[PDB]
Amino acid sequence: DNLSAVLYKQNDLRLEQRPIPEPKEDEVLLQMAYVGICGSDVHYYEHGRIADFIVKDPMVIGHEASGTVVKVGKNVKHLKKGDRVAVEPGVPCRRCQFCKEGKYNLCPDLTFCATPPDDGNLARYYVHAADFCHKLPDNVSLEEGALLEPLSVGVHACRRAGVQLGTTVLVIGAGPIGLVSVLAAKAYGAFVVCTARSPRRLEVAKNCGADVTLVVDPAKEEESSIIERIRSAIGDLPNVTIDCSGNEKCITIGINITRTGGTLMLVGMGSQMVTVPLVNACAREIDIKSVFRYCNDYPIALEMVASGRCNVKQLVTHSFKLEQTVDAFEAARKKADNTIKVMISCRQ
Amino acid sequence: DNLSAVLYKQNDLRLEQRPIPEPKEDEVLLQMAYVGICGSDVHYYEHGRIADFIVKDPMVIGHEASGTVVKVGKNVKHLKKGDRVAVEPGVPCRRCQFCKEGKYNLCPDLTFCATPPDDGNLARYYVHAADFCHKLPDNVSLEEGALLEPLSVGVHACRRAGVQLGTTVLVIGAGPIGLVSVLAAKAYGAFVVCTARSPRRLEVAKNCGADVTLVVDPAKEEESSIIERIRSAIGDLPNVTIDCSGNEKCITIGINITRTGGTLMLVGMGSQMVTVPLVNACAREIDIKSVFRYCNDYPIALEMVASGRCNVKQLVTHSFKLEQTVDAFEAARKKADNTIKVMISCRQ
Amino acid sequence: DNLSAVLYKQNDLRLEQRPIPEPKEDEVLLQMAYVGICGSDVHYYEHGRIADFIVKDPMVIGHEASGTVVKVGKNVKHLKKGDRVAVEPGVPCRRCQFCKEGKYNLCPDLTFCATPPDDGNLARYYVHAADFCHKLPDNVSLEEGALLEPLSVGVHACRRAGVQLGTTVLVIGAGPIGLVSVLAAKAYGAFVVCTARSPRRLEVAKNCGADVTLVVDPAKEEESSIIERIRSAIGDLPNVTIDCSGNEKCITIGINITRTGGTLMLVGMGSQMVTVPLVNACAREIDIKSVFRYCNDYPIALEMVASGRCNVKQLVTHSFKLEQTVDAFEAARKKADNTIKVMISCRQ
Amino acid sequence: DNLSAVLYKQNDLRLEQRPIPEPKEDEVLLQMAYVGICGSDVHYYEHGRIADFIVKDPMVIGHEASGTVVKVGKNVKHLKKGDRVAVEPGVPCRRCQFCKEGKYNLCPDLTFCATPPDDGNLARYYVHAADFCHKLPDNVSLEEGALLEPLSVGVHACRRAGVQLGTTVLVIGAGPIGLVSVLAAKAYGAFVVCTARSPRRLEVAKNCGADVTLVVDPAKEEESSIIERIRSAIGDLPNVTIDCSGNEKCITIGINITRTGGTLMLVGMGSQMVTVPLVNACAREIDIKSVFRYCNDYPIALEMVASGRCNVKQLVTHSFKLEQTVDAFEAARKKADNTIKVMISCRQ
Ligand SMILES: [Zn+2]
Ligand SMILES: [Zn+2]
Ligand SMILES: [Zn+2]
Ligand SMILES: [Zn+2]
Ligand SMILES: [Zn+2]
Ligand SMILES: [Zn+2]
Ligand SMILES: [Zn+2]
Ligand SMILES: [Zn+2]
Repeated sequence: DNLSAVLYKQNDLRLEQRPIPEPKEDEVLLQMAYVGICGSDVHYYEHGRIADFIVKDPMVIGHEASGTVVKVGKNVKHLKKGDRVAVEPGVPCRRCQFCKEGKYNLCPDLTFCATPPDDGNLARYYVHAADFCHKLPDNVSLEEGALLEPLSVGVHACRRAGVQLGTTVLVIGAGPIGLVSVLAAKAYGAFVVCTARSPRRLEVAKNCGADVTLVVDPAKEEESSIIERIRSAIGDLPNVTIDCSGNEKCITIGINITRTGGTLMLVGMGSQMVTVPLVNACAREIDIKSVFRYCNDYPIALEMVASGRCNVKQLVTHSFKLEQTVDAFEAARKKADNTIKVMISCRQ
Repeated sequence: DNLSAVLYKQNDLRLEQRPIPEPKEDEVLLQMAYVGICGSDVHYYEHGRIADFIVKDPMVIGHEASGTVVKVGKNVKHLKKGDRVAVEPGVPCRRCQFCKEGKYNLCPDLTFCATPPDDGNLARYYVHAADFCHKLPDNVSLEEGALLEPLSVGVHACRRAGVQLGTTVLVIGAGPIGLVSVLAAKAYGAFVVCTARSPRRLEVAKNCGADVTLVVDPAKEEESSIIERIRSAIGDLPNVTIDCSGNEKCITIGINITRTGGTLMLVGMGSQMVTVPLVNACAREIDIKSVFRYCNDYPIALEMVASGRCNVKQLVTHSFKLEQTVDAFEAARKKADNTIKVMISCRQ
Repeated sequence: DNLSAVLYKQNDLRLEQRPIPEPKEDEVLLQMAYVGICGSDVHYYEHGRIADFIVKDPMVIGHEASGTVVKVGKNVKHLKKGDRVAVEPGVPCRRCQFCKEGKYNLCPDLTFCATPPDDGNLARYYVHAADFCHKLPDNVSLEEGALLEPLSVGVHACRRAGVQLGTTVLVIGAGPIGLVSVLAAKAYGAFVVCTARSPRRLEVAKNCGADVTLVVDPAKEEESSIIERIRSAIGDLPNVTIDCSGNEKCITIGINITRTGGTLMLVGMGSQMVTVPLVNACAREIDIKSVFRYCNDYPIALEMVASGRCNVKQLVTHSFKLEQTVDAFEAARKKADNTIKVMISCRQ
Repeated sequence: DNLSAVLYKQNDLRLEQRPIPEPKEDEVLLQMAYVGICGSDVHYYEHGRIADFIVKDPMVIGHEASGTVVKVGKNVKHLKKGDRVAVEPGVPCRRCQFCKEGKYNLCPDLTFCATPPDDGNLARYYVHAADFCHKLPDNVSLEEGALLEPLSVGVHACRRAGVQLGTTVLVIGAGPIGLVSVLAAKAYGAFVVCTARSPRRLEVAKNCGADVTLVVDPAKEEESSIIERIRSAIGDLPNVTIDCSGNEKCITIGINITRTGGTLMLVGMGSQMVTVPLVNACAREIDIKSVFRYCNDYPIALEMVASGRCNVKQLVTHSFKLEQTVDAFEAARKKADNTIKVMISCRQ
């Protein structure tokens, strides 16, 4: 009654039983409900490593989740049995200078679900620090709670860039990260332009609230005309550009289309190296800021969904049961135009 | 009695008379004293253009200056005849959103001395907006005032990075910009490490107050060992790195040696494109910020020199009279190990 | 054809002709349309002085206005004849450290319309610096443009307090300033609670979007129960309280009800001295910040009205023609429960 | 061998044995060395309560301390036996929104040494969370480490006000808090003016680095002339005023002498209520900010002492052994002109 998706090494993902975990003083036991998957899980799956972070031993996969509190540790007072929660996957050490200064996402001893060597939550049951489980209101479904993990990445990128009323935001890309950036940016009051290769997801981008959408593929069109097309579609240049592609041509465009004194947020995760025109950035004081997951963003993401400002449910294109996890990853690995977010439900 | 250094086109710099300018209501007439020169002047000189900013018509050269107030326009009340001033070369429009928001260095109608089409001040006489002429105290010489222009670039880079007590700063390069960054960073209370190719200027860097200096040449040594050498020379990684080289290997190092959550300030001015590991920056939220000249930095630079925190005079390696301007530029163009800052004196 | 409302001294407000002004190089000539009035105008009217700022000589009254461009000075390029604009009344010197740093509302040589000795715009014609006249879009009426002056005070208070998604704001008072704070705070994504004496304006506060309203009169109810009533009406304590009353009992409440680490924005303008519990503020690091008019807030106010986020037109309770100015001031002086904002139209 | 100073109730402070504490997994056992005392300890002593924080049961007194690591809990890796440390007395819950956001000094479940109901460290032995014990360098004595607690209050006040090069700081009062503010402000590069009643401590203020000192007693001289005396002693008005007195006349002065757009930091801890001219603050956007202890300030305080920027040892006017604690408190209670900081040494 605790089937779990265990990754043994590249391409060896096995669905097998695991003992049911027991909650420490400060933790809660969760009966998982939904678990979304992203490129990061897929990458661990194909190559058995997503960086210098290598899967040396079998590791439960999964980090975008929600579930119901079944049991709580002694000192847990804010959550009780039956509470529905979204799981913020990164639990920091709470004692280094990064945690004391409010930057726990940069904690060096951070334990992040499904980042070797720490087990994820694509299982029937999971134990997690209580302070990182956000109680959900009656009008927010468990599925929506699972989507708070990627929406928080968008919230984090908006907050680091200072997105607000009067900001014009250009989101490059319309895959899931680009779409949550549209949602977060619109929720923050920005005017948003969304650029992408697929006319189909630009359609979702529009339903997400993008004010202007443009079919753009820098592999086909020159950068110069892509830029003018974008400049002509709006007033001034965007003062915040969010690159969700990691692609150097897109980053070069981001740098060249961003308004003087504005910012380019890197959320994509490039190849390894990119050849870019940093000189152009300096000449107009464009700042280039990285976004790494989230920090105290979950509560805002939850408020965006709870108040009705962000429909994140429309992001789920495919749904699979835990037994079909491998099929789920395949659907995620293929990345078809009709594929946005792949979701795995866990209740038996 | 108004000899001026006029640049007609690439390599055609002529020393000739110009009429003596007349001060408008808000300006003052200056009898120039000292004018420093930098790579930017040299570049205009060799190629007749320093970007898309091309010298289409003859232009007086020079932008790092000081001088004495000779005459003042009607509405000028804070400066009077005989006052010694440092000239902040960029005068903004004072009416766009960048100027109203306190970012006048980004004003689109900024007129910067010796940036085509605006005339510089390497002449005997020069007229300039009074509010951009900073009165000097008795203990700050006119020569020191001329050096406030490049010191302000260092102040600007420190302030944009938030350099302060507890900050560890790594300055890559020991040419003039690297040296003012050392001076500004030490004046802000930072612990500074300075890296460069020439053992001779690292010697000046040390006299500037650098706490640690290292001979480093990424054209010879691998990045990996350069990094360890730097990591071993100090405690934690520098949380602020100031690249003064524009070189991609140095920027790659900057990105890889900077502490998580820290910042890489771009002050160098690269070639055109650089191949860099932006992905590595994102994985640790390193921000990359550009520094473009200065903004409300002059008064701080002046206070650093006036209070004795920064000896900028030691930066002048060569001194020439206005008549020897071409020789001055040649000394600047050659860039010998013994050459730091070349200064031209203007009083007859 | 240039009737103007001239204040000669306390209680001596005369409607008389003035010559039609002529636009300097950087100004535009406006055919006024609407002019709102506030307590500040009324106070000048009753006492002939609103501080140490005393009306020594006759002064045209009025500072919350809009109008149509009739003629433009030589160098004016962004505005042309026929353009509809909102008039930002404070024009700074553009050359002191406050203006260079982006704090022009604190400029010491600020000239503010209807603040002795500077003439206001309650006249048929008025000349004003072009960069302080904000062009209006087709869907924003001239009347709405006149209301951008008080809405900007609310925007300024929200921005100085950092109001945003997740902020809970308590606005004390439901007179005009309290109402624009509700509008601005809701436009910024905050959850808003509004407290006031009059059940009738709390009704407007609700239509303005306040999430919770409470009849509160500290002259009748003890502070302790007022607080609990407020605490019980919402979740956590408001992290931003905006006092729009200047009253010491209300400020004391603000200090005691504000969440630890939160902020109390002073926008009211007290009597002279107030007896308050600053000690209580310190014990929980409550910051107390003043709001003085606005700074680069107009464009945001305009965007709030243009995009439909703020209905400011519902604020006008009374409308009078220029000929009935004295009646307008009387309606403003009386301050009846049905009186919010009194507006004077200027077109003949 | 574990004598401890136990406060039973107002005026009943007994020196008696306590069992030697045992270190949990994350704590260390300290053999105390020095413990400074302040008004807060004295107040608990005289009235048996320092607010709504009342001493209901016997409580070990003391919170400004240092000592040597004798034993360490299992998971403690950064500190080892024999290490000399300064004890940061407030240990937060590490799980609320204040701790996650980097504001742990505002944690609601903060346990602060000698704040009922939590025991202090004026004893021979004491156990404390390891991450809140800052290792001292060879050139920083244990006595200096005990003084890092009040110096951190000064660091905290400077950082919250943004004290830096170019800041002019006015410190009102020259008791211990005023003196550490002088030290911290000078260490941050500010120009400092210090005002106080006693000519003798102004002498220490000067040795602390104050640039200007003035004998001022608002109980004798009118506010108006106190202000002019201060204005005439420096250039512009101080942009940061640090009130260390809590006295309403001093706060009124602070508000009236502070530069427009500047800040008044409240560090004193007033009576209960103060009658102040908040209206004057609003008219010039003076912000009033509270300082509550410290947050991530200890490392900076330590660096100020370790690098030689702050001589805090000169602050100790009286030294007593643990056996003479009552005499120590009496010396602190009397507050003579020759009394600054009273220190109690603990090693047998
Ligand atoms: Zn993911
Ligand atoms: Zn940590
Ligand atoms: Zn230069
Ligand atoms: Zn401008
Ligand atoms: Zn008004
Ligand atoms: Zn000004
Ligand atoms: Zn104390
Ligand atoms: Zn806490």
